[PDB]
Amino acid sequence: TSQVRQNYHQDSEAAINRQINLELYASYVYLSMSYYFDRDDVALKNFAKYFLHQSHEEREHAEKLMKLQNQRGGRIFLQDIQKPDCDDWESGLNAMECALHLEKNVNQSLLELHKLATDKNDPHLCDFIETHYLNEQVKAIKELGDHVTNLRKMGAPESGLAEYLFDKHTLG
Amino acid sequence: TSQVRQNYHQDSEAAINRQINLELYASYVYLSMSYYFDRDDVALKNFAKYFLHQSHEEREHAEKLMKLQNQRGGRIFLQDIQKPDCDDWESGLNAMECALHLEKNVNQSLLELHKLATDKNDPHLCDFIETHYLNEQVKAIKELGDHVTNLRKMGAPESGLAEYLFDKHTLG
Amino acid sequence: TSQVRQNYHQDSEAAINRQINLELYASYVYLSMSYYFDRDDVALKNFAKYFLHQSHEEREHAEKLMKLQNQRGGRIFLQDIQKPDCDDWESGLNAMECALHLEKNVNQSLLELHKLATDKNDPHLCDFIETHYLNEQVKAIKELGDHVTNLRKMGAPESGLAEYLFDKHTLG
Amino acid sequence: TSQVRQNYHQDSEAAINRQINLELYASYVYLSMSYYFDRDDVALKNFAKYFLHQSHEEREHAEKLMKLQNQRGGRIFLQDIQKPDCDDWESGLNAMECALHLEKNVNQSLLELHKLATDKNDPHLCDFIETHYLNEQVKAIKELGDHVTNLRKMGAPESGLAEYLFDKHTLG
Amino acid sequence: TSQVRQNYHQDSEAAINRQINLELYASYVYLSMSYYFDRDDVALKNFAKYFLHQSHEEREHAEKLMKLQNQRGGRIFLQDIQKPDCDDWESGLNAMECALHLEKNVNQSLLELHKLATDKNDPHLCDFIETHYLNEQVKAIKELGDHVTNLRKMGAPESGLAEYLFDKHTLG
Amino acid sequence: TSQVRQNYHQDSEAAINRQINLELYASYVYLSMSYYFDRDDVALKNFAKYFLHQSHEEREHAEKLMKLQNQRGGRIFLQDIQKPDCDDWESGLNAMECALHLEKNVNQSLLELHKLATDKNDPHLCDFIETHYLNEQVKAIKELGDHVTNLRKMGAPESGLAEYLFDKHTLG
Repeated sequence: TSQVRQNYHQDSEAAINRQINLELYASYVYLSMSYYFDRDDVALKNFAKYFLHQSHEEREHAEKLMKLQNQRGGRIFLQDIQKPDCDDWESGLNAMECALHLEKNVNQSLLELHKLATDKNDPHLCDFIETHYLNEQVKAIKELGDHVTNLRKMGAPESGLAEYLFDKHTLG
Repeated sequence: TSQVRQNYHQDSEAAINRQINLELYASYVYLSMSYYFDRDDVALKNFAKYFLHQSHEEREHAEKLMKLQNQRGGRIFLQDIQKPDCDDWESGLNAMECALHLEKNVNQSLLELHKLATDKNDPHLCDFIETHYLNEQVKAIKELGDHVTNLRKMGAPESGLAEYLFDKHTLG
Repeated sequence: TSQVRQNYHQDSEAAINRQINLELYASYVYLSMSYYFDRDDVALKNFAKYFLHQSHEEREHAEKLMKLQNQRGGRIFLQDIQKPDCDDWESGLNAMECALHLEKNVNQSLLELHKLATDKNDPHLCDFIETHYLNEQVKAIKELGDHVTNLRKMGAPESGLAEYLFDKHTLG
Repeated sequence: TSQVRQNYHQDSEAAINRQINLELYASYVYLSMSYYFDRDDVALKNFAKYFLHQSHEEREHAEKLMKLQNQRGGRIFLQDIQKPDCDDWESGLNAMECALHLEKNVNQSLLELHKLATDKNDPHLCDFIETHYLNEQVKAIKELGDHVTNLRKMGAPESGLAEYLFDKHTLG
Repeated sequence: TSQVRQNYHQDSEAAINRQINLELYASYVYLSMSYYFDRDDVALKNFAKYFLHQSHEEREHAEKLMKLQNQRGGRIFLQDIQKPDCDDWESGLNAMECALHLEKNVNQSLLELHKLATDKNDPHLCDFIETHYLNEQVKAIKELGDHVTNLRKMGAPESGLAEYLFDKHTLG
Repeated sequence: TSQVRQNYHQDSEAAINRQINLELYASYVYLSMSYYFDRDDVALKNFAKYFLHQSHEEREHAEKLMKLQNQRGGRIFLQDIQKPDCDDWESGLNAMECALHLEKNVNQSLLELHKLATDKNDPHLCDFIETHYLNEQVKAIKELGDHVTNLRKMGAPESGLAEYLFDKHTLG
């Protein structure tokens, strides 16, 4: 047992490992989206740039948790990264939609994490999730919801002209 | 079939995809290595920083291949990222050795790739592999072989004073 | 025979001359395309600038081979520059398409030039074509394919509003 | 018929096309002369630079006429660029003499163009040739006439020393 | 056997040591020539300065192969440096001529080395020679040929005036 | 016989030629030592840097003598540079010691040279050697003697930890 562990539960340590692997998967999803728009038969250079940033930040969110797990005395245990369920992301609107579906599932895992931290009376882990992740998620779900609303009103995905300008005017 | 595909064989398009999953695997490995030294019961901050840089650079190498795939008209087909075969990396010298075994296996995959490109008479992919990857790998195999030599001559891993100073004096 | 000629085959010298005229022909073609868009009934200024640039760059590639011919001790023999097959390039999407066909035709010549050097065992003329032309050719083809995909997806050439905005947002 | 054409004759539109192709020919000859002095058995770097600049300026003159054609409502119709009559330019003097022979033939075609616009009562095309070309030619013919005088008096082409110092002291 | 050696053949390690000893021999030749022109009865400071630089660059070429050998796991085995075949370099034209004859013999050794790396399926050793040495030689052979041509047409070595202006106007 | 030779004895001239080949030998020796530590199984980058600078300096003293020889009307006659007696330099202490034995051998030669000049009554050759070589040698002998004392007292060569720190703290 670690010398720095204090009021850090076995259930809290296991759940963070599972969350580490979740962030890492989310990064592998955004990277998969990012370079689909890089294709010659897609060619939307600001969609590809938008999703390449999101994948870099999921990388960091996973790196912050593996700092936390070491900070409290727990032990990191990694798992396979499952590939994204899709290889072809259809369009820019379908891509923004599935990302919105991806950030709500990570939110749920986080609200369930914060929830275990309360049952365990772990207020630091409580305030660590509150500070670095919770508000960051709602800001992301709102941002994606704004992008999805803009594309649908502009005529996406049936109107190819609409996705072109949104790549230039909103993501540019 | 793509409109920009020219002199780009199906066997070359399949091998790049596998190589993408190989580099991403290597990135996940360094991420596992980097944060093992972040643990409170290991605590070598410049080993942890060393392998976190390598993971970002393998991330970027895989990102450079997905660009090429789209450049030549190919189609990216991703796969699961298998976890590293180890959760505990023992010591600092056992970590530099396992990265030296890693880079020589990726080098092999790049030579076999540079072969197939010669056989399919694809001298661009040949010159792509030569320019961005082959010499980068030899520079990495040589740098890891330099550290393992220094660590062993200092008394690693049995002497805890050795990996401390090497952390400070070479990796710092 | 020149004093500096070493390991430079007669067939290699002839094919370099044939590659010089082919570069100058492509320069002429981009010169035709450019001022077609300068016409008062076409009036797409950025399409006319984008193709002016590509003409000078073919002018510069042709000069780089003329420098090479004098380096290895060869002799430059010039030939007529045939006029481009078309005097009217229809639209902006037709023009981009014709450029994609052109650049793939030059690449084929460059790949057939690399094979001849490989047979002749001319490893410098090999690494010359590898370094200065092959990667450049793949980068131009990909860019003309990105454009054709965008113009097509915006409704070109049937929608005049699409070519206008692509003149402004992408090429501007 | 164009919407901008006004007081622009069919005989003047055709004559500008024939002038475009003559400038472009004068560009191909200076390019031909340029890299003849790049040859290892010639090796006169300032001659090669001198004639390379002349090649670019002919290129730019033909551009300006292609601009003019589109400005007045005409239509550009390109022809083959016939190769230079010589592949070997003998000496630095013979290259200056033949360049002087070239500019007077182009001058003749320009006066003949000026002349045709007069009978057409096309005063804008008259002043265009006057302002951009006619005085440019006379300065070029005179400077070319100055170099042929100097080279002849120094002892060219029978004294190779003479062509070397001119290449270093005048052209440098 | 070394811990970093991988796909590095015995014959290629032996050929590099023979190459190293050849580059160090070229350095001694340029150093010999350099201070010949420093002699009070020759007194060409810029010829002395030109060949001293070439002497420092051959040294650095030898240094880079000694770095390559250690990078790949091979070992450096050194041999005697044989003195130049000449102590008196006659004149400025005879020095540029024999330097030209030296660089084509070093060139051949490089092409025979690239030749060996390909039979062994060593693409890294291939591109290492390609990138650092092959194109550097062809430029040097062409430059030296340019000096040999310029000296001959000026009247060297029979005209002592000619070697003096070259010393000033080209090498200075 | 030279026009600028005055009070320069044939026995002095022959000795300078022998001293030139002795310095170049010393530069070759430091060239061997320096890339020994560059090896992946030695890997002391500062030991390698220390001896590379010593090789360039011995290269330079040999150039100052070649300048001297031409000044006094002497004629440089070069000889084969013998290879160093050893290809492997064992350790970092063994390399410092062998450098101390070399320098004292070069010193002995210079003292025998200063002597011979006094007997031929050449005070300028005396003051030359006095100024540029004698005081330099004693300083290098003392510096090398300081490095050998430190390494011995720190436990070299048996303690690999010693050679590493002295590589960092003294040579770094």
